[PDB]
Amino acid sequence: GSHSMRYFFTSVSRPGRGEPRFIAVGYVDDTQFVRFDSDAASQRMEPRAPWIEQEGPEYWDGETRKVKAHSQTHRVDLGTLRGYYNQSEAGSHTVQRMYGCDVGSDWRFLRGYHQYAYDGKDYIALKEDLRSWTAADMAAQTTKHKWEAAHVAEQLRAYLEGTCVEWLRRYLENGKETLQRTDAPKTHMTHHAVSDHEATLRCWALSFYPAEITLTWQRDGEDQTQDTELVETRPAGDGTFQKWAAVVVPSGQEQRYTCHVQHEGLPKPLTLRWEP
Amino acid sequence: QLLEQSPQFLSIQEGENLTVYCNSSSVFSSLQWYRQEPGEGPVLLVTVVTGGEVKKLKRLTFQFGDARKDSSLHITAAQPGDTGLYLCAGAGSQGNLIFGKGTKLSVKPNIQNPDPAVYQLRDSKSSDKSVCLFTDFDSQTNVSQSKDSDVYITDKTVLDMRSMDFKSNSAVAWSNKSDFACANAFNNSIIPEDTFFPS
Amino acid sequence: MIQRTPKIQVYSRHPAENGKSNFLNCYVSGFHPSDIEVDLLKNGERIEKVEHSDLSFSKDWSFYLLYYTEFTPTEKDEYACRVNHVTLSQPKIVKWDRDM
Amino acid sequence: GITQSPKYLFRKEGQNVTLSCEQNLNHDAMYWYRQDPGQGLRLIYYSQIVNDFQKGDIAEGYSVSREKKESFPLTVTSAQKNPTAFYLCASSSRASYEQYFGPGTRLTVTEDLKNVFPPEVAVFEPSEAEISHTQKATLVCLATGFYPDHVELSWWVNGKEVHSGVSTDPQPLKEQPALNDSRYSLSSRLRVSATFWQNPRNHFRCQVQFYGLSENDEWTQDRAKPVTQIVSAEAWGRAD
Amino acid sequence: GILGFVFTL
Repeated sequence: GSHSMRYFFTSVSRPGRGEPRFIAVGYVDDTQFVRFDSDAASQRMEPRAPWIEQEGPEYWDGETRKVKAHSQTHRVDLGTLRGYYNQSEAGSHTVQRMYGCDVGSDWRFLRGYHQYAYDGKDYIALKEDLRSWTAADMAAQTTKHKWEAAHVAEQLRAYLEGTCVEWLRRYLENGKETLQRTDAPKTHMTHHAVSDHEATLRCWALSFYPAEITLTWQRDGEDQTQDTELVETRPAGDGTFQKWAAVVVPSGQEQRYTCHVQHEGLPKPLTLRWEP
Repeated sequence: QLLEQSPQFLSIQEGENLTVYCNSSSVFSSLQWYRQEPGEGPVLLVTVVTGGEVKKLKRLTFQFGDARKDSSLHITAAQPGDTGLYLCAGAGSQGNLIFGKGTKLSVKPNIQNPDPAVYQLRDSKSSDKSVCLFTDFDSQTNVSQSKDSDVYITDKTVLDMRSMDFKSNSAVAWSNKSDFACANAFNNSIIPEDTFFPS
Repeated sequence: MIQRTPKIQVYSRHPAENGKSNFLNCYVSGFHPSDIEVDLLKNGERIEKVEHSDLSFSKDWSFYLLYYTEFTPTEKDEYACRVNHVTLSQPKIVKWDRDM
Repeated sequence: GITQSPKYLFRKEGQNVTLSCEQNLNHDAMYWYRQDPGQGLRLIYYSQIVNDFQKGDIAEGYSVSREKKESFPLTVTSAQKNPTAFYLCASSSRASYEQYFGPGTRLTVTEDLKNVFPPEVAVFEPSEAEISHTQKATLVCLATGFYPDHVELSWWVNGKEVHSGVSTDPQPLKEQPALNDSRYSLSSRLRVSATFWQNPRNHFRCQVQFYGLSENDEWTQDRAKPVTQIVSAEAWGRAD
Repeated sequence: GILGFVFTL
């Protein structure tokens, strides 16, 4: 099936006088493989998975050099934005940045990304054509006119369609023993009473890879979002994930309901119910 | 990334039309051309971006190849103000410009009436002391350098009398050596058989 | 300024079994700004061997982190997560519910 | 704009020297290059953003800094034993985009300050044979004996600088080619009509600006110290 | 691997 590579950058200011902090992390699908942190001792890009550790010293020195340059760019950007928005130097402010590529079953280019946020909200994004920009307001219009005149979009599109996709195919081959695996969920059901007319059923999915899943409730016909409480997919911490879906039903009809599980590790989609 | 320029050297005549080349195996997102005179800052002439685009500046016409892997620079009715080193450059992935090593162009005046001659000039504020001057020869004549470490021979330069509308090549030779004669000064080069040597 | 309170979930890595080694987790997510305090508690007292994941974010810009520690469940032991952020007036406790 | 100073610099072997580069163009990125005679550009060091720099292709024995957006100084250390060169600085609005170049600096490194010499200058009058053969008259200027080759030559007629009828050699000649710090010679020509040269009211002058020793440098030799100075020679028209 | 070129907003 399909695969992806992503980098995430966070840059935060402090009152004074106080120096700003910078963090970068990288991911192949749902597996983190590197990090950088300006507050840390090493001042190096560092490994976070065992397959990246087989890159030699030329690889490590080049990622470190490139990330320090990134970090000084976003230091300047914090002061620029407080100027565009007429703010003071007494607060704390946040810039974020994400870029990367998707590939298909064939391992060929599918989609690319490159976008920013200031204080929570969208600032400027590259569109899916990889040719034009979305500016969210008057300040970000200044950023757009500056990047159009210096031809930033053309150089970004080359990276995203070529280089980016080549790093990802290399990482998939080197990390084959773990990156290519797909783990099917181990499933079960729980039941607690609340009162005499209603009780909570809960459908459980455990130990799957990757994170992508769908869990939907039905009764006789199809979908309902009536107290259909579902929680965000969470990491188990050993490289697999977990999820639950739960509905509160009229007590007595606890046999007309069916839970549905869709995962790419499953040979066939799963339907299960509660037995008396 | 690598850019390769061809030819390395081109020497042509005033009023000729010409094209010079820049090539790669890989694609460039933006490409520039510059002109440089020796001992001077290069002057930016153009930036090109779209595959297939044409731009014109003064007597110059620039073309970007459709796949974005090459570019050409064309001069129409070349003039001695076009003489110099022409350099192509493109956006590098590590935050710089990738440069080619260049094409060095000379544009030569047309000498309508060549009058090859060697003359002797005397020092103004001195007794003794003099130079020998080879002047008025055509633009295909080669001036060699000396077999002697005791004799000094310059390369040729072009001079322009603007109000009379007239141009000429010349070289200069001199020596302290005591037998030195303008008659034998230019003996090492291939010199016109009908060169005027004043009696 | 767009601020967001954290979502909070407490659970274990593998199904809980009594006397068998395991890990206790607190997942915090969906919050903004990034400054956040998280403690895990045993019978009401701070546990002092806690680690967390590197700071990362979702498609919508909000932040997420995973705090974790090694533990052995028993019958009488009670476990919790304590969290503070700029959007909360006082810290906030969520309890570990072992059928969860 | 973007500026480098000075145009010409001169030092002894073993002396660290720092070259200037400033711009008020509002650009983020700055670059340094070295260039040898009849050769191409070679990238030394570069800087994509204030407070960060990285090495080019020939970085050994050089260093840089970038504490401010406007300025990018280059230090030539007791580098490699290759410091004599033409140095060029350039700036772009963002890294990888079109560069604008400063005017350039010539540095020459010497074995010994006793090698420094100013030019002597002489004008040679037009031959009679040329005048009757062409109805034209060529004067020749010679500047000889100078090291380093850091000079500017100009012609003056009746108090006014001329460029019409002039050609100066593009490069000097070495006097002793076998010697590392050889002295240099340079020629120029001025061509006028024969009626202009025959007017005894016409006054001609060859002027050479030389760049040499400073007030900082010692001079313990018996000959006059080779400082920055102008050296001239002249002629007046002559009737027949 | 990450981008080799950087630019200000």
